[PDB]
Amino acid sequence: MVKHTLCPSCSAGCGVNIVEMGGAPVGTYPYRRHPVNEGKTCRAGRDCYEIPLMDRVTSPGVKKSGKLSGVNWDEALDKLTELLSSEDISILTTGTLTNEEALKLREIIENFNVKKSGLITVFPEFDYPEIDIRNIRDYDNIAVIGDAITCAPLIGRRIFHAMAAGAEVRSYDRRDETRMAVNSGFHITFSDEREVLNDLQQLPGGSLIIITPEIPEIIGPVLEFSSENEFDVLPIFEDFNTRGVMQHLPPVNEGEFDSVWLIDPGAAAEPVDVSGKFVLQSIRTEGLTPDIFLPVAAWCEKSGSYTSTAGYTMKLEPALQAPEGVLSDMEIFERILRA
Amino acid sequence: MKYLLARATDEEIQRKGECGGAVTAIFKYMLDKEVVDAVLTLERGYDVYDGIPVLLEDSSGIESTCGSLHCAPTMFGDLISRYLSDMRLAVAVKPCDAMAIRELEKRHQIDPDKVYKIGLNCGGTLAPVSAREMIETFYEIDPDDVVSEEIDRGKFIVELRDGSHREISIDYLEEEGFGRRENCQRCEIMVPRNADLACGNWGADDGWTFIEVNTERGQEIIEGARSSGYIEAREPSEKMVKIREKIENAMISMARKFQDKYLDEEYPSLDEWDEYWKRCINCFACRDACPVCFCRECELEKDYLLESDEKAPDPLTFQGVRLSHMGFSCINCGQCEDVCPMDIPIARIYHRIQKKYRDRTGFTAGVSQELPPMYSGEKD
Amino acid sequence: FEPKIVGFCCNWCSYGGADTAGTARMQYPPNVRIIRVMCSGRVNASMILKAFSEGADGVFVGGCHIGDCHYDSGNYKWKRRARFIEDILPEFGIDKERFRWEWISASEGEKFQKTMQEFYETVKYLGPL
Amino acid sequence: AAARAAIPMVKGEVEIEPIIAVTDSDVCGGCEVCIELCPFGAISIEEGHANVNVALCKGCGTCVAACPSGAMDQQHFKTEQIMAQIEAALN
Ligand code: SF4
Ligand code: SF4
Ligand code: SF4
Ligand code: SF4
Ligand code: SF4
Ligand code: SF4
Ligand code: SF4
Ligand code: FES
Repeated sequence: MVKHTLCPSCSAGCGVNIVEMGGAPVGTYPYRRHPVNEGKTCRAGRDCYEIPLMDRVTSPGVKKSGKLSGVNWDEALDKLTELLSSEDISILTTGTLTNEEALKLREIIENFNVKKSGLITVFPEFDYPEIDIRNIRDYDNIAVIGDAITCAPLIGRRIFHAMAAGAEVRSYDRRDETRMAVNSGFHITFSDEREVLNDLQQLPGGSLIIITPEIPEIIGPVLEFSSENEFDVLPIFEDFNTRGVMQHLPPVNEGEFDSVWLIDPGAAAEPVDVSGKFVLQSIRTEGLTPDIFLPVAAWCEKSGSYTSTAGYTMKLEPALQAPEGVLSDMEIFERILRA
Repeated sequence: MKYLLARATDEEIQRKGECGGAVTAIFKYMLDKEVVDAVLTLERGYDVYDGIPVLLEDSSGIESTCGSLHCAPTMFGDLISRYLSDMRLAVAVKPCDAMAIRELEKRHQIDPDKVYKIGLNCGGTLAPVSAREMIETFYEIDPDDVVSEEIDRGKFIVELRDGSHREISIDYLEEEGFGRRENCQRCEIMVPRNADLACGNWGADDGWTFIEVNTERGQEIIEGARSSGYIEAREPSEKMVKIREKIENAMISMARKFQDKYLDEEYPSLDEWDEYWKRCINCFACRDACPVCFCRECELEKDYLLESDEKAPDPLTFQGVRLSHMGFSCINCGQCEDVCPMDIPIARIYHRIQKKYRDRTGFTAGVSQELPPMYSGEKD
Repeated sequence: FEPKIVGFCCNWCSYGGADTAGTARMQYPPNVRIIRVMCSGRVNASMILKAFSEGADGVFVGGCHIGDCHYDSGNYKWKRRARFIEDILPEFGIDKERFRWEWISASEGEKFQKTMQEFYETVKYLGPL
Repeated sequence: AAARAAIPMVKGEVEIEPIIAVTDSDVCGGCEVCIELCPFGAISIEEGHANVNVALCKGCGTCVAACPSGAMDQQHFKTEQIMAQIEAALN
C-alpha cells in the first residue's frame, strides 16, 4: 500500500511514499525518514504519483503507413537491431535511467560502435565535489546563479538554513524578481557575463557556487573560474539522475542528429529535432509520432540506483508493478546485445 | 465496566506487545471474528525511526505491527477519509487521530457506524531525523543500535540493543530544541476519550494495558474479545485509577504552560511573521497534510485567491482564508508544520486562533460531536 | 491620507438605512463603497480578507437588527463570522478597529450617517495599512 | 383591499425570483454544514450531494457563504461576482 520511492520531478533527491490501492497508485504519503527532505515536498513531489497512469503507452509500436500500430516485442527489437547495425544511429539519453542501466547503455554504445551519443545536459563534464546539502549552511559565502529555489525547492530550503546560519548569499540572474532575487542577501541582474565573474573574484576560498541551468553560457566560464581559486560547485541538473547517468555517459556535444534513439524513461526529454529516424523508448508517446516506440517501466516500477545533484545515491525497489507488456530499459539493452 | 486491565491471551502478542498487547489482541479478534473488514495500524520500516501505515485484511502475522513508535507522528484520519471511507474498519488512533476522525465524521466524510476506534494514550511524538540527531548528540550513541523509546518518567528513554537503557530529561532536551514536536508539547488531550476505547499504560501494571471504555461499541468490542478468549481482563485497583488521573492532570497542566510559552510569550512578532511569510512557495503542503482540509476542490486555488506569480503569496488570501475556513476546527496535530518545505511555524498561529475561538464559544475541535457554533442553525 | 473603505450591506435593512440617509440628505465622507447582498448572512471572511489584501484600509458590514432579518436567521450567522474575523485580523497586522460591523435598520439613516462618519475618522487616524 | 387582493387572483400567476442556491455535485463533498443553516430547510442530501429545493429556498445566501469548497453558489450573487466587485472597488 505505502511504499518508499524517489521523486522524479527535479534533481533534488527528495523521498516520497506512494499509496497504492489494488495495484494502482492512488496517493502520496510523507517520507519523514528521508534525509534530503525529511518528508517535506513541493507540489510536484506530491503529484508524482499520477505519472505512472497518465497517458501510459504499454505496447510496442512500429510506425505503419503514417501512424503507429501495435506490434510484439520481438518484431520491434528486430527493426531496431538492424537499424543499429546498418544505419548511422546516435543514442541520446536523459538523466532518467538507473545507474546500472546507464552502464549497460555505455556497453551497447561501444558494442555497436556509435560515434555520436551521450546524455542530454547543458552542463559539461566536471569534477563536481560530493556535497551534502545538509552542509550547505556551513559555507560562509554562497554565490547562487539562477533561481535555485524554483529549480529545486528543497535545496533552496538549505540555502535559507544557511542564511539563518550567518552566511552571506549573493544571487545572479537575468531577472530581478525571482525567488532567490527576493530572498537573497544581495541580488545582481547582470547583462554581461563578466559582471558576475568580477564579483566572484571577491569570494573567499572554499566558497559555494550553486549554479542552475537557467543560464547555459555562464556554466563554462563559472566552472573554469571555480576550478581555479578552489570553489565547491553544486549544479542543479535537469533530471533526477543526470549525475548518475553522467558518471558513465558523457554529455552529448554533437548537433547533427539523424536516426536518433532517444531513451527517456522519465518522459523528461525536451522536443529534439530529428533529421532522420526517431526511435523513442519512454513511458508515454504523447508529443509527436516516433518511427519506433518501446514502452518501458516507470521510474518507480524499476529496481536500481539514482544519484541526485548533490551526489546522494539512493537504491530503490519497485514501488508499483510494471503494467503488462512493458519492459525495463535493462531488459531492452540485454536483449539487443543478445540479438 | 468503565475501566479494565487487559492483555492478550496469546503469548507472542504479549511478548512483542508494548504493554501486554491488548490492542493487537483486540484487532486479531476483530479480524478473526469478522467485526470489521480490515485494520489500519503502523508497522516499522528498516528502523524504529521509519513508521509506515499498513492495512491488514487478515490477522496472520499481525504481531509485526505491535509496539509503540514515538518517532512516527502519523495521521490516519485523512487516509480513512480518502481511501477507506467505504469499508468496515478498526483503527488505532492517538488522540489527534481521533480528533481528526471526529472532525471528519461530523462532516460526513467518515461513517461513524463503519469505523471502530481503539485509541491509544499519547504523551507526544518526535520527528525521526531530529530524534536520530538528538540521540547522536546528547546520548553519545549511534542512532542505530536503538530499538525502542519511551517517555514515562518525564525522561526520554532509549533502549539499546544489548538491553541497556539511557534516559535524559525530556525537559532538558526540549529546552535545547529537541524532544517532542512543539504541537505535542502544547497538546491538551492525552487520553483519547473521543475513541471507542482508550488504551494506555498510566494506570497499568507491567505486562498489562489500562483500557477505559468510552462507548457501548467499545463495550461490545471488549466483551466479544473476552468471550472469544483473545484478551484476559480484570479490574484496576481504584488506587491506580487516581494515579492515572493525577498523571493526566499534571500532563494537562504542562500542556497549558507550554501553550502559554509558545502561543503568547515566545510567539513570533509581526516582523518575524513577515520574514516567515516571505518564504512561502505556495506548495500547499500544509493544506494537503491538514486532516480538516478535505475538500475535493480548494478555494485557495481559485483565480481570485491563488497567487499566480512565482513569489511568496500574500498571507492574508492564503493563511487567513484557510483560518476562516477551518481554524475553529484545528486540532493542533502539527501536520501542516511537519511538511512545510520552508520551515514556517503554521501550527502556532492556527492553534492560537482555535484557542481564541474555543475560549469565546466553548467549542473544542475533535472532541465535541456537534459542529462548531459557526454552523448552528438556531438563533443562539 | 484618504483611507479606502469597502462596505457590505444587506438589501433589506442596512442598504435601506443607507438609502434613508441619502433621501434625508445626511452628509458623510465619500470614502466608503457599498456592495449589496441580500442578507448579511451572505458575507464571509474571504470577502473581508480579499478587501484588505486588495488595498482597503477599512471594511464595514451592515445588517438587520437581531430578530429583524428578512431571512430570519442570517444576521446571526454573520455575527458569528464577524467575531471570528475580528479574532483573525490582528494576527496579520490589521487592527480590529479597521473592521466594523453594525446593525442598521431600513429607517435608521441618521445612525448610518454617524457610523460612516465615525468609521472614516477612526480609519483615517489609524493611517495607511 | 378587496380590489387589490382581487388583482393577483385574477392574474392567476406570480413570478418567483431565481436568486437561489445551486450545488455543484462534482465539487460537493456532502459535508452537510449547509443544511442546518437554511431556516426554511431547503437543503437536503441526495446521493451524497447537497440538493436545494427551489420552492423552499428564499435566496439569503447563508449556505453559500458557509460552504468552504465553494460547491454551493447563489444565482445572481456568485462568489466570483462579489470578488470582482471587491477588486474593482479598490482598483
Ligand atoms: S524539490 Fe524536487 S525532488 Fe523534492 S519534491 Fe520538489 S520536485 Fe520533487
Ligand atoms: S498532538 Fe497530541 S495526540 Fe497527537 S501525537 Fe502530539 S501529543 Fe499525541
Ligand atoms: S491546521 Fe495544522 S495543526 Fe491545525 S488541524 Fe490542520 S494540520 Fe493540524
Ligand atoms: S482551505 Fe478551505 S476550501 Fe481549501 S481544503 Fe481547507 S477548508 Fe477546504
Ligand atoms: S507548506 Fe509552507 S511553503 Fe508550502 S504553501 Fe504551506 S506555508 Fe507555504
Ligand atoms: S457545505 Fe458545500 S460541500 Fe458541504 S454539503 Fe453543502 S454544498 Fe456540499
Ligand atoms: S440561500 Fe438561504 S434559503 Fe436558500 S438554501 Fe441557502 S440558506 Fe437556505
Ligand atoms: S436580511 Fe439584512 S441581515 Fe438578513
